[PDB]
Amino acid sequence: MSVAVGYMDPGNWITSMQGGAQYGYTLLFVILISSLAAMLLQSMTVRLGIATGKDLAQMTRHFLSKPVAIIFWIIAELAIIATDIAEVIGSAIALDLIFGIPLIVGALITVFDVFLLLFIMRFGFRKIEAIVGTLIFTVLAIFVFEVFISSPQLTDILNGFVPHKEIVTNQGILYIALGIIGATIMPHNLYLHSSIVQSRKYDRHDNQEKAQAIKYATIDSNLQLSIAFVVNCLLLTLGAALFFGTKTNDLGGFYDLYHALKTEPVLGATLGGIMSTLFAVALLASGQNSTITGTLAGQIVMEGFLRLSIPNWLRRLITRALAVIPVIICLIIFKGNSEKIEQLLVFSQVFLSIALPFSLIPLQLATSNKKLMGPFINKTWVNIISWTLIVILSGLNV
Amino acid sequence: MSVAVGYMDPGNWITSMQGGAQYGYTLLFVILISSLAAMLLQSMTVRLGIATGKDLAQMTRHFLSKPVAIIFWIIAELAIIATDIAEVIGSAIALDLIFGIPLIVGALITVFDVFLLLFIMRFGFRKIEAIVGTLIFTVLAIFVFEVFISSPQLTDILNGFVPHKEIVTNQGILYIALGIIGATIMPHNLYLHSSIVQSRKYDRHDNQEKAQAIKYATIDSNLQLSIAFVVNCLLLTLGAALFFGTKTNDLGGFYDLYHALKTEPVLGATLGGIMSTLFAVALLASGQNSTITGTLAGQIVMEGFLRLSIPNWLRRLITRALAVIPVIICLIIFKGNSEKIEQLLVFSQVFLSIALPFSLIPLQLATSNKKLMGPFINKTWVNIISWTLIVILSGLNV
Amino acid sequence: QRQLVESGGGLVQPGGSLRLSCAASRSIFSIDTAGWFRQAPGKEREGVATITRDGNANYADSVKGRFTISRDRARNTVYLQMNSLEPEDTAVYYCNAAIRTTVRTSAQEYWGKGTPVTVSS
Repeated sequence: MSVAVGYMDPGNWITSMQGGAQYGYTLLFVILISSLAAMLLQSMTVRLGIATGKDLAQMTRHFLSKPVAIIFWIIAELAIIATDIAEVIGSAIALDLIFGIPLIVGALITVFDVFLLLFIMRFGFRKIEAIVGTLIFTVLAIFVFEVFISSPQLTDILNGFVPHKEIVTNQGILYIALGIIGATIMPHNLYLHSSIVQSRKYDRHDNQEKAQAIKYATIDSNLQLSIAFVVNCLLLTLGAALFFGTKTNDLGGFYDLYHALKTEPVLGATLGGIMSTLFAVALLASGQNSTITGTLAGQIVMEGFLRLSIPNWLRRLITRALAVIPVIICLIIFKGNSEKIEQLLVFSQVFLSIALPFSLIPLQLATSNKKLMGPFINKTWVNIISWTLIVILSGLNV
Repeated sequence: MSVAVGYMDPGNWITSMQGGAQYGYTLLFVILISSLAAMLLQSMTVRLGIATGKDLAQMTRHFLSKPVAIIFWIIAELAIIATDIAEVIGSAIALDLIFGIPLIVGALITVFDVFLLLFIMRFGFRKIEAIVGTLIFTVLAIFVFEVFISSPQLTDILNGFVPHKEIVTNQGILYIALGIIGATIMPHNLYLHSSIVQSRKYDRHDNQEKAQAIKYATIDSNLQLSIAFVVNCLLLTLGAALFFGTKTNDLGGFYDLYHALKTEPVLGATLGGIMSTLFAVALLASGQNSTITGTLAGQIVMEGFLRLSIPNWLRRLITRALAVIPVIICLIIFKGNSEKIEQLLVFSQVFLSIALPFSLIPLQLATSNKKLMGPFINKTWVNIISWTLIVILSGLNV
Repeated sequence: QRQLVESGGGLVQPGGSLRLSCAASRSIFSIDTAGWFRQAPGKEREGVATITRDGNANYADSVKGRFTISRDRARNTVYLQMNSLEPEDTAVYYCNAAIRTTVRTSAQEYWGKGTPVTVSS
């Protein structure tokens, strides 16, 4: 009925905000570019999604052999695990803020709690989606209010000139850069769209002029990604206007935002706590939906590469568990350190953006053969190659 | 192949720019609202367009009798004539700037020149559309460059608070207000969309679930109108940053822009003339395409209300001629006065926005009956009623 | 006072007609208020016409009926068409102006150099 959808994923949340607590308005440009890129990529897969009656996974299978198949399957599994780790940490932090339970108990609750999603499914969709949409929209209103006196030409002229010296030299910059990119693309979204397009009442083969569906779907996808771009830009400039030009250059993870909202002077006293807990709720809900979307993606991947299948609850459970193991390892090793956990989170995102090319290459290749093809694949070519140079340099400086 | 479309229509061009030469950033808000309104309205007609297998004109015929049919036919004809007058003046000014011929000769050339459009049709589409798109995009780049040091909070806080005292008191304000609205809606666009939707391979009646087409088409229409909104906002703030806070508060029609671009200091000397002539070319091309789109609209109107038909060349010719008569009358009476002609232009637009309600009412009524209906028609109701009050007040102060 | 250039004067039999044209030297934004003055060889600089910002075309009291001032907002040039000339209109016809260079610089005067006009058999 009414509009309801969740666009903020803790990955992009932390990455964008961090990018505004440390370095300022510099990263802004990168965001745009990444967003634009994803648009194009969506387009591509959707074309592949609608013709050739296959899924990107099946595609990969039809250009490989058994072993390298195992390899790319490992890679896709690792991408999914990365996203799930991001999510579970998001949920754990949300719980620790709202209630007070320590992190380990929250992590365990999250991992073996998927029964909530069968319960609430038996409960009713429209209401829950409406209410979460309301709360997210309101949280975003709050952030907008919170942004204050600012100098536009700064943001602008830093968006534009793209100080390459800057964007490449600070190897702290490449880090959050790759973070933003790999959190704006999210390969699991690629596989999932490739599959989901396969069902829109197009006359599967008996309409050579089904491309009307292509145009409609691409329009939808572009609208979606555009609004995601606007949200990311907002979060970044928020981190900027709330932590920049200061002493000790506090990192700017989640906790710091949660406090800065509370102790915020001009917001009175109680309103601090009000917005605080609202933010907490938002974090939790975003985590959960980001989980639920990717289960189908994992299923599709395994069905494609190994040509095997499992019921969903087993899939979700085992993935979540193998995801939560690194969380607990890091917690016990580092005895609990918000700084250390948020650093793990960002490293997860950047690892996602490292894995991307192994799933980007075959997409381009396959769209170079069949009946429908892009005229200027050259954009994707330059994209992947510049990409490879960046990732290998960031690897090297280690 | 490549992207090509023209979005700037001299009506909206002059109205927006004028709104930024005289009063400043105040009008900005109105623009947005009008744009939003049109979105909704598009939606409505498209629904009516796809079901009930009729055209809005046929609709009107099915709620009326012969005489009142004559009446509303007169009204629609007058709307079309208004748009055509706007166009022909645009073309005449373009010619006088680029070449040097006086206005009357340019007007006559424009009126009895539609043979160019058969010639170039026999010549080839893709190239001409590509080149006009290139030139328009480049002209817009030029304008963007031209905008300089500015205070954002001004534009913002004037967009937001909407000084009602202001927006209603200066009856110079209501004037350009109605101008902007009636130039952002353009009823001929309503009829034309109602018709054109009728052919998108939807299973005309044998798909109750054809509304997929509805969603796709509405997505397209919204994208289109959004980009139109951005362009209008740009032109307005341009008029502001190039003529505001000065002496004699020069009106800010076309000529004044054409000169201000040339004598612009920081642009060197020759670049002035370069951008000048580029602008001239842009004006001309925009005029021509705005003409060619509306011929089908006129045809549809006459086919609907009178249930009669004519070949197209006769239609276009006779309409253009009855449109050019007022131009020549005004020219000879006022012996030639750029100020007077641009004033006629704006009056044409506002007359369009006066005529709108007589074609808005039946749309709402008809969508209140058949199978598909909007839940909150209340927005359109409040729209039309507040609208009526505005138009009648502007009439009264005369 | 230079950088304006009138042009168009020339011998003309009684009752002929001709169109003088004040002008500008290079890329002038606008001409606020013009005016055409006459300085026949034994008299004082009289004054013959006056346009205004928008339009007023105010004339002298001995010329209404023959002199039709105008403007050309396209290429900034005031005009002056004299029709059915007479042997008492022989003089040099100066031009005045109110040039404004760019869209924000204040106004500034300007005088011309004028052109001769002779009427005779």
